Amino acid sequence: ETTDGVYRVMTRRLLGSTQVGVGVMQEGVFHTMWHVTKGAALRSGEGRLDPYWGDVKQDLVSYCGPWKLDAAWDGLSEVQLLAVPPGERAKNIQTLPGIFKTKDGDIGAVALDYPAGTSGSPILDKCGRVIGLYGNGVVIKNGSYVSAITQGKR
Amino acid sequence: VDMYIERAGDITWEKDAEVTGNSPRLDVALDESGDFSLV
Ligand SMILES: N#Cc1ccc(C[C@@H]2NC(=O)Cc3cccc(c3)CNC(=O)[C@@H](CC3CCCCC3)NC(=O)[C@H](NC(=N)N)CCCCNC(=O)[C@H](Cc3cccc(C#N)c3)NC2=O)cc1
Repeated sequence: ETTDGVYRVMTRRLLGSTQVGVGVMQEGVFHTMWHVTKGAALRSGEGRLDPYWGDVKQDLVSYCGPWKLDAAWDGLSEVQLLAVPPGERAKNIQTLPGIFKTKDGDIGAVALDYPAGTSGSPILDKCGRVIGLYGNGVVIKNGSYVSAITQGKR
Repeated sequence: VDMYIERAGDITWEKDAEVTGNSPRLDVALDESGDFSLV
């Protein structure tokens, strides 16, 4: 129920499911973005995953344990978005990140546009490590999107 | 509300992948609600 991998985050009403996000299972901890779940508990098979930590400002939340993802973009190399869009198979998209320049330091950022329910898809370095999650960003003048490479602290 | 997860794949790098998108450098701000904005 906590095997490593990338997962869809789904909601189910009286009929039909909707994909609201994506997340990463690693070291028995599920990692996703706060706006996906609002910190709500997650069903996994027959089991229940409980929120352990979160931060609305970072837009992150972990389940079952502390945040485990600590790989960092090197500021130099191309990365891969492992996009898991609603209703579509997971696909790798390689890209060279731009940068968010903030008063509190620079954050890598990827100029890739996907539906809301792709939020939480992991961004990978060349060794397959997760350097952050996709889905919190800005819209620029031509209507396209730039996502921060959002990484938490371990 | 039933919120649940389902496996979607293994987390691996893909050799000979598609290289797409630009590399913008943007001045941005972040508020206490976690929202980015252009500066
Ligand atoms: N003001 C300005 C500004 C700055 C940042 C944001 C946050 C941003 N929200 C949106 O993008 C909302 C939005 C605005 C305008 C138009 C749309 C949505 C409609 N577009 C889509 O539905 C979809 C289209 C693509 C086209 C290509 C083929 C696939 C589908 N695209 C998107 O929704 C976003 N792209 C664009 N707007 N170009 C990408 C969404 C990726 C996943 N992330 C999100 O959904 C987050 C959710 C969110 C909302 C509020 C707060 C937080 C945190 N805190 C997170 N949305 C955004 O990052 C909006 C306006």
